[PDB]
Amino acid sequence: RQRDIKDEVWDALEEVIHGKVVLLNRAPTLHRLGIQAFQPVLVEGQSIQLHPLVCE
Amino acid sequence: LKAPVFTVRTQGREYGEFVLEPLERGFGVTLGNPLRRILLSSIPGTAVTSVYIEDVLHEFSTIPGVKEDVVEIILNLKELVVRFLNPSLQTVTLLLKAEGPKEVKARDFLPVADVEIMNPDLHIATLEEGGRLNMEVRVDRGVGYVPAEKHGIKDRINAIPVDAVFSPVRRVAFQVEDTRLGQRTDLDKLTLRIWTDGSVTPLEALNQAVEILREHLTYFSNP
Amino acid sequence: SKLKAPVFTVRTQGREYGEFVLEPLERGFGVTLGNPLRRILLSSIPGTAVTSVYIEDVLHEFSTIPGVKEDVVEIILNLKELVVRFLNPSLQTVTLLLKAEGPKEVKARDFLPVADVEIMNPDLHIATLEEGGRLNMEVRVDRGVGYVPAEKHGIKDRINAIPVDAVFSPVRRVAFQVEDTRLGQRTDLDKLTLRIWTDGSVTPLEALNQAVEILREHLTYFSNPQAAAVA
Amino acid sequence: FGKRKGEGFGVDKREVEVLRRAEKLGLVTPGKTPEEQLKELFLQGKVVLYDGRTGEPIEGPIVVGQMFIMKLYHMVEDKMHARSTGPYSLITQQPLG
Amino acid sequence: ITQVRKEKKGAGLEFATPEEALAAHERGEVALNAPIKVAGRETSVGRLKYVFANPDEALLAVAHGIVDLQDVVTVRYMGKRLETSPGRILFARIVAEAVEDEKVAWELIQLDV
Amino acid sequence: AEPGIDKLFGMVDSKYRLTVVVAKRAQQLLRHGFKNTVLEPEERPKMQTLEGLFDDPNAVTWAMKELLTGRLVFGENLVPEDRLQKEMERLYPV
Amino acid sequence: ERVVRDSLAALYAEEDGEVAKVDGNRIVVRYEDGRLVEYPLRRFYRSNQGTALDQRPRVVVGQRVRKGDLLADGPASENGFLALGQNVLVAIMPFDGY
Amino acid sequence: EAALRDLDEEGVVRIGAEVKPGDILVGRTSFKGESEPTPEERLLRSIFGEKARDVKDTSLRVPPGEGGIVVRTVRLRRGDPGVELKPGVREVVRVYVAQKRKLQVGDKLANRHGNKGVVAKILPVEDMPHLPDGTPVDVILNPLGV
RNA sequence: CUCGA
DNA sequence: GCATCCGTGAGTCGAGG
Ligand SMILES: [Mg+2]
Ligand SMILES: [Mg+2]
Repeated sequence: RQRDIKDEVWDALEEVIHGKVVLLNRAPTLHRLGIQAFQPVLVEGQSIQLHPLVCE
Repeated sequence: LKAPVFTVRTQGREYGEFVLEPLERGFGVTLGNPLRRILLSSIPGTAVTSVYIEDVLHEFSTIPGVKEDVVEIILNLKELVVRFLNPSLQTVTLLLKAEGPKEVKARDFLPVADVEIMNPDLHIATLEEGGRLNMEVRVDRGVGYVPAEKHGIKDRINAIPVDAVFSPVRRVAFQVEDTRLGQRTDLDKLTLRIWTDGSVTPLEALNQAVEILREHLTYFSNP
Repeated sequence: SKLKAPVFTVRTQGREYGEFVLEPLERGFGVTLGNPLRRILLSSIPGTAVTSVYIEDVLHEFSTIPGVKEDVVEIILNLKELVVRFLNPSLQTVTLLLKAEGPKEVKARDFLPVADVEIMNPDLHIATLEEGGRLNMEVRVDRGVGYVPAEKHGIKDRINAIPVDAVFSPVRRVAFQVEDTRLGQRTDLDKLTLRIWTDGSVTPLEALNQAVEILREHLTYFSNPQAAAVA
Repeated sequence: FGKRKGEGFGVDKREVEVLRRAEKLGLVTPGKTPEEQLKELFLQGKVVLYDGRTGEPIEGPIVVGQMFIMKLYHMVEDKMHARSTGPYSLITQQPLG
Repeated sequence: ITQVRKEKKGAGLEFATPEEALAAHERGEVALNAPIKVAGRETSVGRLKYVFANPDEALLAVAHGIVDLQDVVTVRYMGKRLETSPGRILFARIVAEAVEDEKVAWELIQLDV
Repeated sequence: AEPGIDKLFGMVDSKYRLTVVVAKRAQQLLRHGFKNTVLEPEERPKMQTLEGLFDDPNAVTWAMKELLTGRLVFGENLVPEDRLQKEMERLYPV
Repeated sequence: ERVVRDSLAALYAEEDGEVAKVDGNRIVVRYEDGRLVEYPLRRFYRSNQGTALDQRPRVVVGQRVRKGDLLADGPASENGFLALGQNVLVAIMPFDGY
Repeated sequence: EAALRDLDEEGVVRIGAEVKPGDILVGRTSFKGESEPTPEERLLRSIFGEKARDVKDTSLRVPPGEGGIVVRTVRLRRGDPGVELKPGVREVVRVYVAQKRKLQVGDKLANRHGNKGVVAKILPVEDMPHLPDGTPVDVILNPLGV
């Protein structure tokens, strides 16, 4: 339940992701760089933030 | 919102990084910009404003017996870091006479009461066998940056007006990064970097800057 | 050669508009002073705002009221424009009551008077009531700062109350002019003019003063340094 | 602008700076008054704009105006989705889509 | 920030002494960045009028509005008397500080473009 | 980029060998609760909590940093697998 | 205007007449024939795509209306004009990579 | 009672209730499949001394990322006037949930000339470029898109 | 199938 | 040594329904 979720679990989440990476993928995956690994920074909002230099 | 912690990191008397976090959304640049403007224009320093050299008519002349031209010597004089120990003093004239095979440093300048040269190892010119250098340099107290043809000062006819680099602060750079406190998400973290010449320390420069600003704030008092 | 304290001029038109001149200032200080004040004036000045709304026989925002032309969403949109001034500094919250009926164009004037509470825009339209149309509201107005969405504060006095987006800022607009001036033989000096538009809840001068105070207080924060524990 | 000149304000220093830059850009004719040049820019659809963070003007005049913009049905609220574990398919035993 | 101004007001006038060039510029007869010929060598007013001892001074001048980033000027950088804009010096410094190697950074970039 | 990635790539004949070493080392650390680390107390990777600096929970970070010291040995057929397991269990029990 | 009209979004006066009643739910119009016509207003209805379908009354009590005059604005309609969005003040410039 | 707070007497969420992901919209119970309790369940049952209930929770809940205000309910029951559902169906319940969506980062905007883009940043007013008269702009479009 | 990249 | 009939491929992901 979303209303049961308290602040501390977010801090815990921050410790969970520390140093870890996720894979970002955009279709169509035309070459290997259509998948890349990134160290995630948690943000408010529902959009993923992608670095400009990797767009190309 | 809890008061931010002010953190300092210095490297001698020349460089300092200043961090202020956390700040309410937007206050990072609200504080950073004015301070940067003040630090570059209003911090009291000293600078070479005028130069006289014997047997030299104008700035684009050349000196017999000296490897550098007049331009190069003037450039070196721009990098001279002179400190006034007595707050009363407004201006000094520094004399320098040397000849023969010698490399003139800032050390060579004839000492004056309550006038400290922070960089005595600074190169001024090299003279050759029979080379003679006789010069008088005017040093004034002021702020900011004043081009040669804007103060245009001359004690004599062949005195060369010099771009006055008063500002003891060489460079200011600041950055604002997003930061969080618990679940306060849009907070600011101000990081200020300050380069000085050594006459005034980065921390001293900042403290003067915030004092100048604080004082200007009191001007909204008596209509 | 060091420029000293400049003249500070104040011009005002009612409680809504104000001009504040400072001259002469050293070159570049018009911006140095002008902009931080503008940033604080637009963002950090405490004010008042409708934070909650209860309407009788209305269960939620997505409703219509018999005999009322406007839907509840539109009514709340109108109430977001209500400007309320508190005379007492201690007063944090007020519940305005509106009881209306019959054929009439309800204005903000129709709220029942409350001690130490003044409506700065009494001609503000709220709803158009028809023959047989009835409207009984309780609006909660709070002190606050900045922009607080209904989703964030969730303020509800009673079960069927509707949280309202709160724009607390009493400052409507801020501009500043930097004009060329001179004193004695000095040229390129700055004349700074702050132009402030408020809603009347607080005067431009009050806003300027607490903005200055906020900035000064922030300048205080450089007072106690600390060694970096990074090394 | 006439409103401004009526309210008792002259041309701004920053505006003068931008006008110098604009003269360099060949956007305004050199020799004219600040008002005439600002008018030329405005006729090109451009105005002086101040950076809200610094209060310093953008070094060039900027195209500013009203535009009709729509919000499309593609809202991120309807698109954000994540899964740790969840239902699997009957035959393949692979996660559902 | 790395493009330089090219001006037409000066339009290739000949001058004997640089003071005459500065004079003409002061009159409003020669643009700061217009290609002229003082003595025999080709140059411009800006390269004579503003001669900075180091990048810091030039950028300080930029901050004070003395010159713009695109103005062609004389700056002393790494023991060299360079005729370039403050903007290209700024780019050079951006690279240099990014890579933490002033020498290599100087070798890598193409300054005159 | 990962700190010292160029040196790490310089340490191996194939980048994939680097990955294998880092991964196996990470597993060794996780299996023995980091008690088998070759890092001195001041070299320990840290993570900023709400309280303060604590040990970095990420064993791959640890592994790479250890690899940068030169205190690790890698190669094929250094020791029978079960012998390695038993010796590490003896020195650092689970 | 033709788009709004032909899509049957908005409500229009059938003939000349006088507006008798105005409500968030309904508009009653008295036409020249003397007949009272009541137009119920669709309020907060759900379309196929979940967007809101509702009609807002754009007349007031006692208002004199001619044939084909606007009675209620449908969704995406501002006084009978197709209203697919918002008129905003824009600046055309780069901004810090955002 | 916390989880059942906004449910009416019949087990349907009330009009006007704000529902969030996880919240129940319609309560429903289903008789469990023929349970052969594993020995663990038997022992645990003995420890806590509570009979396992005959029915289980099969309620309609708000899916992740959804929710808002309940605005309408519809209930169709078998054995009632005008109502006949598909064979075996005792009753059908529908709940309508309205939300007011503010523009957010990631929402798609467009003009009539084919210029389109998602909102990447929402700036506070003091950060916006502004006219000399103090008027901030609303939207900043990149010239490179032209 | 229709829509999106 | 050469035309004729048959079988088979024809981008990705995602969304709605
Ligand atoms: Mg922030
Ligand atoms: Mg010069």
